[PDB]
Amino acid sequence: KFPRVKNWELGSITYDTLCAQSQQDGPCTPRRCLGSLVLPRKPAEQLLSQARDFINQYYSSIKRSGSQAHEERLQEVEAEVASTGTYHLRESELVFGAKQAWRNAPRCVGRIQWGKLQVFDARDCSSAQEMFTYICNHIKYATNRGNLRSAITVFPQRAPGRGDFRIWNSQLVRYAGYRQQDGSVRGDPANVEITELCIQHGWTPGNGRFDVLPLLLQAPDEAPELFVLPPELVLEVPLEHPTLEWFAALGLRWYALPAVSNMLLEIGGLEFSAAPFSGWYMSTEIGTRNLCDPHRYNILEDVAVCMDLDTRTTSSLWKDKAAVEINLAVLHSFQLAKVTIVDHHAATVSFMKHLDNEQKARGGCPADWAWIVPPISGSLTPVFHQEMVNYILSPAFRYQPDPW
Amino acid sequence: GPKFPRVKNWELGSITYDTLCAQSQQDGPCTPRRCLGSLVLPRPAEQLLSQARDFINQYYSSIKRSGSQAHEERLQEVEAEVASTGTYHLRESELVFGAKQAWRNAPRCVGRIQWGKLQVFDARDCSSAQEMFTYICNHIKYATNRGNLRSAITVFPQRAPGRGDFRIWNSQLVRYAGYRQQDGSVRGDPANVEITELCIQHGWTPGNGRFDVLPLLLQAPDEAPELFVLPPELVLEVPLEHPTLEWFAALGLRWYALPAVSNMLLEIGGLEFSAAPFSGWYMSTEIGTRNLCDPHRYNILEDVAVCMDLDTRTTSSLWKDKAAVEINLAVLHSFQLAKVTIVDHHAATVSFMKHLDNEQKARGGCPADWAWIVPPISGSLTPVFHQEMVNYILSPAFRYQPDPW
Ligand code: HEM
Ligand code: HEM
Ligand SMILES: Cc1cc(N)nc(CCc2cncc([C@@H](CN)Cc3cc(C)cc(N)n3)c2)c1
Ligand SMILES: Cc1cc(N)nc(CCc2cncc([C@@H](CN)Cc3cc(C)cc(N)n3)c2)c1
Ligand SMILES: C[C@H](O)[C@H](O)[C@H]1CNc2nc(N)[nH]c(=O)c2N1
Ligand SMILES: C[C@H](O)[C@H](O)[C@H]1CNc2nc(N)[nH]c(=O)c2N1
Ligand SMILES: [Zn+2]
Repeated sequence: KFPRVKNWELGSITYDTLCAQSQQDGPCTPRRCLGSLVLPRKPAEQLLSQARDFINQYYSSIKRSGSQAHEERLQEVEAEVASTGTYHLRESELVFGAKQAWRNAPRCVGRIQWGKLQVFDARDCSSAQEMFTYICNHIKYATNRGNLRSAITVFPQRAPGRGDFRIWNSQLVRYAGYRQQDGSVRGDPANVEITELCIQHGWTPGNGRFDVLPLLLQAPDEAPELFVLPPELVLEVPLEHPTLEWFAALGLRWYALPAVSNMLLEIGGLEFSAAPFSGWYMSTEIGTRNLCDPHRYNILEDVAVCMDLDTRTTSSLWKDKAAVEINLAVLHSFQLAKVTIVDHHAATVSFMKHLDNEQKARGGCPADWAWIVPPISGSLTPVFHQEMVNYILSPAFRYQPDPW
Repeated sequence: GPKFPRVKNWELGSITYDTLCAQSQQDGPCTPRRCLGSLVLPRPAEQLLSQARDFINQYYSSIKRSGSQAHEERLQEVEAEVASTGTYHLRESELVFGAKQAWRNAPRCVGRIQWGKLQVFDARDCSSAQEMFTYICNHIKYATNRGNLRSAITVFPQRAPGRGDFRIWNSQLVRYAGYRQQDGSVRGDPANVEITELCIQHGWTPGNGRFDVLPLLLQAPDEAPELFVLPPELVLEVPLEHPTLEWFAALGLRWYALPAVSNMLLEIGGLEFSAAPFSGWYMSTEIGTRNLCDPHRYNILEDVAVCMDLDTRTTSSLWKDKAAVEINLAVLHSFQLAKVTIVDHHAATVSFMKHLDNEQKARGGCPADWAWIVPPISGSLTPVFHQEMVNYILSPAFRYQPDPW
């Protein structure tokens, strides 16, 4: 049965027929739904059918479905897998696969942009030093002085014989988190472990709240190497508020570039264990999650006290009021610094447009409602009222085990 | 590790495993192929006996008499009743247990810390629409308790072979009329357009205000539904004002005190109670965010933002967020002033986290629908946003049922 998908605000219904193209199981079963879980719990013919399916997707996308080029490409893949157990993508196929992985990413609210992705082929990378150069170019390109551009850099794929290329950091730009044996964390508590790893591999730590981490880059079967990002590469935006002057005094800042660097890109059965990608932020990621999460910088209380709100009682809605102001400060500060950012209303509106384009284009769109609805003001955005079907299509971005 | 769903709280870093899902006898809408967790409504003979046996086992476990002579006698008494009549009947204490358990089992209810404190009115002797009305009036008076709200359910006779059902036609005991206007817009609550027009068709003289309390359409078996007007002093409402924005009172907004769901089917041991209205107290975001701010409900966000002089021409001013917060504060403040029970979403979710811990120990899990439990504003400011949840159907249960018309 294809799911009927209703928008409860508008009363419109669609049917998702794209989900029939899914070949991998998600975590749910008829007995229990595990849709709110963040992470999953856990042969040549199998590779060949994913390869062929991907090759088919590619030629169908260039309208050449059945051309001489198509049949001879399938024959190449076949021959290469039969001989070697693996195969290699053409650059054009890689580009198409990377865009498709993004298009297919159920957790991404920014998929309206899926077609505009700069793909850097870094599969000719042979050392951690080279990965660093490619990463530097990526940041430079993606950052573009604040006029951010979506980009992905694709490092060599996994091979049966060897260790993976990996970037140990979960993002290219992350702030350190220094633990104190009196429990507390200075900086970003989300990055305590990668901070410790960096120090342990010989990084000299700072002691600030916003110390940019170096990269730990690992070439196959080698100790990772440490590479400090040149300060000039890392665009940061100090946070101010358009009307509250004390807000500046908070000393808050955030980096411009959200660049995920720990996910696996799977295309046609091939796996790219290092393929960092970046777009631009949606303000709530910074304002709400990174700054207000209790296990992140956790600044709600501080902002609320400065706003002189009654903090002694939840029913004064001090948290909500402070959150709004902090999100406002992020938007304003990014706008002032001329750095691309999207607010959650604009982003979700674009996502609804994306759902509509995809319905027409493919008969569905995999979407993870818990991730698409923003972390504040949920029902004030259109996506809250929109039913969504979540499923895994390939090419995909997948989580993978931490390399240590 | 353990062969059950692993459930993580990402704020605290703690893990639990849900073993309760093993008790689920009924498939939800998801498959390994695709998750439908976000859909609002996804699509007997020996069957009854098997559900009845299971329910009787639950009752006897809960009174710690499982395996006992009284337990085996009850089982036999149910089999005999079914064998000769096709149906059976619940003892009063079984109904009370079953109603509380249906609440406890309700995955979309964030208010379940209260599940043990539910007043069960047994209205299974009801035999006319007039009497349903008296019972409902009684329920409302009891539950409202002049603003000190008390959870209650009234259970009308179960569905029975051949004979028609008891149905309350209204989706809640208190609802505001929604009047379709000439221009196509709605005065009042757009949610209630259909029930409003049915009330008119069945002889109600409509008002034309934004907050007209609807009459009840009560259906006794095999009879046309009958119309009953709630005496006004029975329906407690709260005019809305804001603690600092003095003009907010001038908007003339109000909401009623008692959220009383009246169109769900209570299913206990295979028996089906098609009329079993239940009521708690509000969580403030239900009023302030959903009922007042949903674009397809009262849709007041823009009016309020304009009074607050916000910049409504750009999303990036966050005018919607600022106005929603102030509306939610007005709801909390106004109910507080009026001394009508209400719980804010921070307090509700904190208590639901406690509920989860309790149920982890009591039963090894708790079915929870994340999308419904996480409040509609400020979601990640609440502890439930960071809590993974496993959603599954247990019985006894409250279930949606089709409209009687
Ligand atoms: C262009 C601007 C973009 C915006 C505004 C955006 C928005 C978002 C947001 C808000 C999330 C949730 C992030 C979180 O909660 O931590 C996300 C997740 C994601 N997006 Fe994007 N996106 C953008 C570009 C991209 C690009 C270029 C890719 C890859 C090519 C991508 C793939 C993903 C993936 C794979 C996830 C899930 C990450 C995870 O599971 O941790 N997005 N997106
Ligand atoms: C005691 C105070 C209570 C609070 C604060 C509360 C809270 C809530 C909230 C916020 C919802 C979501 C409603 C929506 O989005 O429309 C809900 C749903 C629900 N609650 Fe409660 N609850 C309470 C008492 C009760 C009682 C007494 C029962 C039944 C005995 C109940 C059973 C339900 C059910 C079945 C739903 C799902 C309704 C649906 O799907 O439409 N709860 N609860
Ligand atoms: C490309 C892009 C654009 C944009 N606007 N935002 C992003 C952010 C992606 C992201 C960054 N850190 C963390 C996450 C988290 C959950 N918030 C997902 C996650 C979970 C776990 C267990 C590990 C991990 N590395 N990542 C996601 C990426
Ligand atoms: C007992 C109780 C306490 C409390 N605080 N709140 C409630 C509210 C219940 C409720 C009130 N209106 C509407 C709903 C809607 C979805 N928001 C659920 C729903 C959807 C549909 C399609 C049908 C139906 N009967 N019910 C649920 C009930
Ligand atoms: C437990 C829950 O799934 C988890 O907190 C999710 C909820 N929704 C999210 N949505 C986004 N965009 N990012 C997140 O990290 C999360 N976290
Ligand atoms: C599409 C989506 O399931 C729908 O809008 C849900 C989301 N979460 C909800 N949560 C609650 N508590 N109540 C609701 O009516 C809804 N609506
Ligand atoms: Zn699911």
